[PDB]
Amino acid sequence: ARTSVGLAIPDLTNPYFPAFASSVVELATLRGWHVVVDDYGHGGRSGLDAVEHLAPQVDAVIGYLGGYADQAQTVLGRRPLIVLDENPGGAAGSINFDYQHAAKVAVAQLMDSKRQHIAYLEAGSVPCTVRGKAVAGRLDELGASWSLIVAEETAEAAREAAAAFLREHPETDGILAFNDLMAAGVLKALSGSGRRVPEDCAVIGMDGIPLGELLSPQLSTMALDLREVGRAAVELLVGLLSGAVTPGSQSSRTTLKHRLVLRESTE
Amino acid sequence: AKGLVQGARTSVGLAIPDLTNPYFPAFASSVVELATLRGWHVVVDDYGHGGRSGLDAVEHLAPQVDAVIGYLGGYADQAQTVLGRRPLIVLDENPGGAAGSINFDYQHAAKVAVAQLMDSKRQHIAYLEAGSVPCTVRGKAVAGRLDELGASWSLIVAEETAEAAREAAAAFLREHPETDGILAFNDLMAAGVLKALSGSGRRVPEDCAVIGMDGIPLGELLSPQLSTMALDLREVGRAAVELLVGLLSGAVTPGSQSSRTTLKHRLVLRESTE
Ligand SMILES: OC[C@H]1O[C@@H](O[C@H]2[C@H](O)[C@@H](O)[C@@H](O)O[C@@H]2CO)[C@H](O)[C@@H](O)[C@H]1O
Ligand SMILES: OC[C@H]1O[C@@H](O[C@H]2[C@H](O)[C@@H](O)[C@@H](O)O[C@@H]2CO)[C@H](O)[C@@H](O)[C@H]1O
Repeated sequence: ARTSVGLAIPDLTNPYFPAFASSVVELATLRGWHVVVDDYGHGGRSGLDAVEHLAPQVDAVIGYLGGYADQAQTVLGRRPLIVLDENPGGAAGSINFDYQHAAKVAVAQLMDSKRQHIAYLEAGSVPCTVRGKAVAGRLDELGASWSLIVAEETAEAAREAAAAFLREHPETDGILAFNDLMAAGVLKALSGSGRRVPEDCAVIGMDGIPLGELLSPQLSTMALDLREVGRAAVELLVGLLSGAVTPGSQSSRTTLKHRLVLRESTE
Repeated sequence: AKGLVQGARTSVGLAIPDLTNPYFPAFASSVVELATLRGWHVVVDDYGHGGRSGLDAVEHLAPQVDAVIGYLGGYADQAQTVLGRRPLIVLDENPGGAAGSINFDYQHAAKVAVAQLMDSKRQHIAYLEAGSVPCTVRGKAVAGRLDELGASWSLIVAEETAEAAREAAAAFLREHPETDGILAFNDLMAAGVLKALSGSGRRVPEDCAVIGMDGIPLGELLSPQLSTMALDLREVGRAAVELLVGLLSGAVTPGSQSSRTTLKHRLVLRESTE
């Protein structure tokens, strides 16, 4: 019997997650391992439910658990859990992202284009997300005149919110979106409103999904090298299973950075 | 005791060949939605890695599932043999001995997509096939239909990616600047084509019309928005899950005519056509 790894993701509809999955599955498969994916964005299921479903079939789990790191590691006992993008707590391992760095770099690009009227579009129902608070922190630190927009995390939801906001605030000449999915919605709002990109208003996303290269204009984004993210998660898993890495230690907590990828949506 | 989750649950395996063609995540999500709402556990095996085949995915899934729904890359027959009486429902291929099958009417889709272009009086139509003469099923169906109409059309072939399709379209548009209509194998490849047309200063639809296939949500985000022969993925999922219910209940006999369902694409007109 070969090593089996559970992969838990909150949906397949946000294109980040299938790209994340594909990367992890690619590298795990080349180690000769099996991977089973549980998409839990359905029927009110949670990150904890995903882990409970997978544990009897797997020797380990990697996933976005939506807060349930502690309880999930407990369900797993001595099988390692590697959580992404959350407080690791009692999890055996962790992969996080330097949002402060990302916030800094992304704002810088808009500042370099002397953008006077900036909006940040947040995923939600004041900023609520980790990346949200970083961007807001950096914008307030610089003294930029900026506004917060909030929308559910879909393209359509982001378009509608942006479209409305542009009517109330037509001067807006720079927009940072929570992610590339929402960013695609923003672009459409600008398109529909008759504004050119980047001339009348620039747009920067976050994630670096392939979708960005197919949009018109192609989308500038704070990208994550998904080969690096997967590699980080699999090697960390190797260490934890070999015992090279002690569960819960410093050496089991990794942080990765976004790289700015400039495309057509900025000048 | 009484607080617990009750009923030992049915377990379904979903085999997909990759997660990189946006069609499959959309397909998978739909199936996981419906299955989950029946109280089923689902596991997805993306087998587009390590040289693995659809048969490998079924071998992996079998011991931990009661049934498989999947795109199997031609291993339908061998996979059902592995599964024994555990039902396999295959999509878009010759099901062989598979317990159930869902396929699509590519002739109807060909006729509707082509009608659209004829109605806009496009004079120089190209079809972009996924590949390395038309080799795919829908590919043959479209050729058949255009040959039948006496239209003067060209064939383009590329690997099934956006970039490969872009690369191939651009090369073709140079030797064939007259090109005013393009049918793409699917929406992913179409997105490459839009890029090539844009990069060649050709307006869409005005100078060239583009129609894809699949109806992935991406079409609504491209500029121009992509007209396509669309599948309702709700309906495709519903047909798969319902068929499985019939097979597991015994209401549907494995291999019977009633275990083979044919679905149809619907034309969705967006920006990319006149
Ligand atoms: O890690 C990159 C992805 O983050 C996802 O959002 C996370 C969020 O950052 C985290 O704080 C927690 O709330 O889980 C979320 C996933 O449900 C984005 O959805 C995705 O687009 C990536 O940016
Ligand atoms: O079912 C629609 C999807 O088909 C996928 O291609 C299929 C192909 O049609 C089928 O004949 C067989 O060869 O398997 C292929 C997938 O492994 C497309 O890739 C996808 O975009 C949909 O159109």
